Amino acid sequence: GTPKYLLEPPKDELVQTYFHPDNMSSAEKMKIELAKVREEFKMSESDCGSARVQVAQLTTKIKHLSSVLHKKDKHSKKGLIAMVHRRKKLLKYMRRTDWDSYCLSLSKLGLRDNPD
Amino acid sequence: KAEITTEEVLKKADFRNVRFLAQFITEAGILVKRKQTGISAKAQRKIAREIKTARAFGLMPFTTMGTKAFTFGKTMENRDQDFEYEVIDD
Amino acid sequence: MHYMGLFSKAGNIFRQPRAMQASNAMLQSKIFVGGLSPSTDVELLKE
Amino acid sequence: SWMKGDLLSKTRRLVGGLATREPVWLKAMEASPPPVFPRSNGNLKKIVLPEDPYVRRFARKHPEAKLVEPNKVSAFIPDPARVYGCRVLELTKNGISEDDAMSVANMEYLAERKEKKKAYKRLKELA
Amino acid sequence: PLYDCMLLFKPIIRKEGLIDLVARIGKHVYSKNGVLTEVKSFGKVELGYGIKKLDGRHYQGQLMQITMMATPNINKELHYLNKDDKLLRWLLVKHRDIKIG
Amino acid sequence: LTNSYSPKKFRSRHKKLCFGPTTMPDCVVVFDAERKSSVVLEAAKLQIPVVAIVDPNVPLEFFEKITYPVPARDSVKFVYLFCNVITKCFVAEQMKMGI
Amino acid sequence: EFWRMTGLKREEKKKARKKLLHEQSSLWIEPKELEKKITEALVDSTTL
Amino acid sequence: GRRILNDALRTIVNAERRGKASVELKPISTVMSSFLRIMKEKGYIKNFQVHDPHRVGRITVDLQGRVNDCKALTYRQDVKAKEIEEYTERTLPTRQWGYVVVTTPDGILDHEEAIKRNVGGQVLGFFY
Amino acid sequence: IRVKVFSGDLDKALTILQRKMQSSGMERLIKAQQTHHIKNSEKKVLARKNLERKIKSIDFARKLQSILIKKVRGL
RNA sequence: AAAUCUACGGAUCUACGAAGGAACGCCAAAAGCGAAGGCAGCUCUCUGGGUCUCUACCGACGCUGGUGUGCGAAAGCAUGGGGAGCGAACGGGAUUAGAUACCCUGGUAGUCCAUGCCGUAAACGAUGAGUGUUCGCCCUUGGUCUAUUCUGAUCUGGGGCUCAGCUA
Ligand SMILES: [K+]
Ligand SMILES: [K+]
Ligand SMILES: [K+]
Ligand SMILES: [Mg+2]
Ligand SMILES: [Mg+2]
Ligand SMILES: [Mg+2]
Ligand SMILES: [Mg+2]
Ligand SMILES: [Mg+2]
Ligand SMILES: [Mg+2]
Ligand SMILES: [Mg+2]
Ligand SMILES: [Mg+2]
Ligand SMILES: [Mg+2]
Ligand SMILES: [Mg+2]
Ligand SMILES: [Mg+2]
Ligand SMILES: [Mg+2]
Repeated sequence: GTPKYLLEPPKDELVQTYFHPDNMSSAEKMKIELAKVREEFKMSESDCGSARVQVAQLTTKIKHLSSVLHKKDKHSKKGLIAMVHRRKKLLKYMRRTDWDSYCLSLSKLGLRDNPD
Repeated sequence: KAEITTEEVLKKADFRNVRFLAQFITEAGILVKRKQTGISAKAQRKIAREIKTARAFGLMPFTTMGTKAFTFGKTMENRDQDFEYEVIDD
Repeated sequence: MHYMGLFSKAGNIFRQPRAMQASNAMLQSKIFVGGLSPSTDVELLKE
Repeated sequence: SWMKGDLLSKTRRLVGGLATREPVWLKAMEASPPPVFPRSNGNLKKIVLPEDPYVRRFARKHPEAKLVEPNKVSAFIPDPARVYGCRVLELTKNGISEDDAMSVANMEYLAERKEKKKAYKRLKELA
Repeated sequence: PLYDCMLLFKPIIRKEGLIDLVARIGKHVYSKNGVLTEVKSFGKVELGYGIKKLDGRHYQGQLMQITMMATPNINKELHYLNKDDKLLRWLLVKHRDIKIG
Repeated sequence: LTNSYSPKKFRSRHKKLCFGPTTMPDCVVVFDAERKSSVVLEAAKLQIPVVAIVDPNVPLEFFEKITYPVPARDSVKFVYLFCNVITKCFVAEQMKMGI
Repeated sequence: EFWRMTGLKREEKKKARKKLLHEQSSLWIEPKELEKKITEALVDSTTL
Repeated sequence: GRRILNDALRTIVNAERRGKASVELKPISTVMSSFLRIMKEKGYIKNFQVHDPHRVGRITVDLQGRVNDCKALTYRQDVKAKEIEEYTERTLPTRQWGYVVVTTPDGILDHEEAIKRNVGGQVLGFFY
Repeated sequence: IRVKVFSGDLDKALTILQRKMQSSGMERLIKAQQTHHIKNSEKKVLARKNLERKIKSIDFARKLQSILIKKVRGL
């Protein structure tokens, strides 16, 4: 009942080039990059849904979509506008809740201040 | 009737398993409905999509009107042996 | 409530009556067509 | 009519004000009023027994088993599954592992089946 | 991602032509930084109808399958197979965990 | 009951001819589970008490007009038991007046 | 601690996938073993 | 508070009309507990119990079939101690039966007690 | 659909061909062929009328089969 | 009912071959998805949203919304392609008292593609969005848990029937 691959020695250079990020899809690359940017902005160690974490992820998604999305595709630009307005709502919450987190988010992500 | 189950369909349904997919076409070459096999809607969707992909690839007939009936493994040629007959009766 | 919960701790008192079990056996996809069941009712069931 | 209340209260209110003559059944209804029962929240609780999981397999166990109703008996004489569940409830009642209790109930049921079979054989012997 | 490339060669194409085309596609994958995990052949198959080309009509074909792990852009530059003269049909599909045979 | 004084006519063997009651009843005891007759509706219209045995699937419209519900399944034993209690109670009351 | 217990078992599942891919790597194709394996597959020629 | 107060009161009336025995209210509030205490004192509900009042509250109320309608006002309504009776003659649908429950510095009272204590405030609602 | 005739029995071959054209479903599609063009706004109306007719036939066959199966099995 | 039309320069019909355009039979529908308009052959790439489970995070961050902004069947308009079938306008043959129509025969714009404009429909469930509560029965889409071999339970949308209640 032993399969044939359990006899020959495994190959290390092929399994090294198997996981090169040119061989993975854009959704997997986006998952890895969002998991990277969550860790910089987390407050606690298990924190994944606080306001500044969501703002960082939304900014990454907006910057990706605003370049990738086609002009003729109008069904996903509505979702992009929804992302923009949700980010505005979260920033509006942070500006009156936590001024430290508001200033940290604006300075690190390079956005502007609006009381309007 | 022939017993087919949704799990069996979901494990076997692929456009390279033409022998298994030939259960779900009639003599006219058209697709069997769901109500006469009892499988789920997901199973029917998967079966129909795989038969369409196989038809585009060329392994299965689009229609069998004007041609012989499709069974797996033998040619769809219109040879001289398609209409062999008998003369000793006359 | 007291007595019915006592008598549940006894023999099999939750036994289906004959009429209900017979209706269950009467019941046990779609149906026969009208032009088929009418032919059956035209040939048979005239007795 | 447009009066409110049930039969006794509506009739009592009508006959108090000299609208209708007194019916005969009014006095019997006053002496024996209809029953009343408290509010119930509309919820029926599904009655269950602790022996239910052991009864379950008992149709797989000893596969199909006894039937004492077609054999119209009485709603008090237990039905195989019921006696098997009672034994394993009081059996396991005393700690005894669950599967070991199932085995020792299975063995005694089969010994009872052998005892019944030899009873029928001696029935044929004295027949 | 993980792809299966299915190719239907014409019935008169010979073993050297099959090896030449499959080696060309493999060298394409190696240049674009991919891994070839399984090559297999189904021999001669029977078609449900006559596939029609410039030469004539064909009723049997040779089936080859190559399993690869390549770039997402692999199907865009596998488009030179549409103008191939040893090929009847070609199809690149994603990998499915279904036993074949 | 709502029209107990309407005329009747003799026709044939029929299902036999029967007039209404001369006296209005004071109580109606019903053994109708398939609801074949309008007796509950007529007694509710004419303000007469109704003693009847109620099924679990009785409609609200028929239930609200029943004065004395007896919740049970009308098996032969329970119908006999019901009628036996009724008959024994009535004859025990009748004996108290010397009759 | 419940989050930590879930994060290890998911990391546990990912690693055993990589190990199974590693021991399955012994049957992949080198560029210097391309044509040999093509010809051997043509020799095998499995059923439909 | 007004949205959840009217929510619980309409739940109570809707379940009264179905002839039920108990109702469960969640979310709850101290104003709602005091309103229910006034209803219990006037005899429109039999009993009520409050569970876990400092983390996640739930209130169980036992009904008897005596309350016709409960309203909680969804707007601000001021009242002085000398306007209570004239306001009551125009708020209740029957102008005789029913109680207007106001909140005061002295606590949450009904309209008959607040006349005796001579203190006004915000009208919360009424039941009749 | 081709049917071979054996021993010169044309009626058996024609009956077999008719039944095979029936059970392959091709007779339904050969009757469903339209002579004119119908818009989608009329396809919706025709499908709705088809559904109503089907529901009426389902009720008829349900009631007929129930009153048959009450009598036939010893009742 | 006919005629116009088309055919002895060989039509219709029959077998094989070539070109080109549009739409995707069976599956298949009281199914599915989308805010609405809408979306049907198959393979790949990129992307929007949704559902279920969690002893995971955060902590009222929510609902509606004048002025504004965006999307928006079909027909139509501007520039460049394409044009099989259908077909406003128009030519002809019939019908009629007349027939600028219905019927027949040809057939341009258009329907199709790329980039823009307009911003309307019986854009209809003739029913604005949202929150809480209210007796059940029978189907169904996608999950999850339990099963005791055939089933139960709980979410999620879609349908049929109904106690109350409401309705001229
Ligand atoms: K949704
Ligand atoms: K909003
Ligand atoms: K209805
Ligand atoms: Mg939907
Ligand atoms: Mg247009
Ligand atoms: Mg143009
Ligand atoms: Mg025309
Ligand atoms: Mg004209
Ligand atoms: Mg034309
Ligand atoms: Mg309008
Ligand atoms: Mg519409
Ligand atoms: Mg609005
Ligand atoms: Mg379900
Ligand atoms: Mg639902
Ligand atoms: Mg009503």
